Amino acid sequence: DVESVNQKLDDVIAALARIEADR
Amino acid sequence: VESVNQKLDDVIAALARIEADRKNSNE
Amino acid sequence: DVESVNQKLDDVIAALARIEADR
Amino acid sequence: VESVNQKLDDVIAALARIEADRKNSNE
Repeated sequence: DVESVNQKLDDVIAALARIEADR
Repeated sequence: VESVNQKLDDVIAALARIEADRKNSNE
Repeated sequence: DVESVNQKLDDVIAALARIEADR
Repeated sequence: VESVNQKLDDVIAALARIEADRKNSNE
């Protein structure tokens, strides 16, 4: 559902933040 | 606070930054 | 809607594919 | 053919590969 989609996107956004900080 | 749509736009923009950084660095 | 979410995820997956191929 | 949920799992896995590659390379 919408909650599950939101929660997976939150994981996606945290991984993106780590990747960009590792530049 | 962010909608699904806003999060997807954030993901798309972050990937655009990563893609440019990797492409520009490999030169 | 669900269609818009799917279409944005398709853009996300294409960008990921380019990033990984640029390794 | 892929659901939203399957696409999100694909995105999460691709990011895990990118994250490991960048972290391991910076060493």
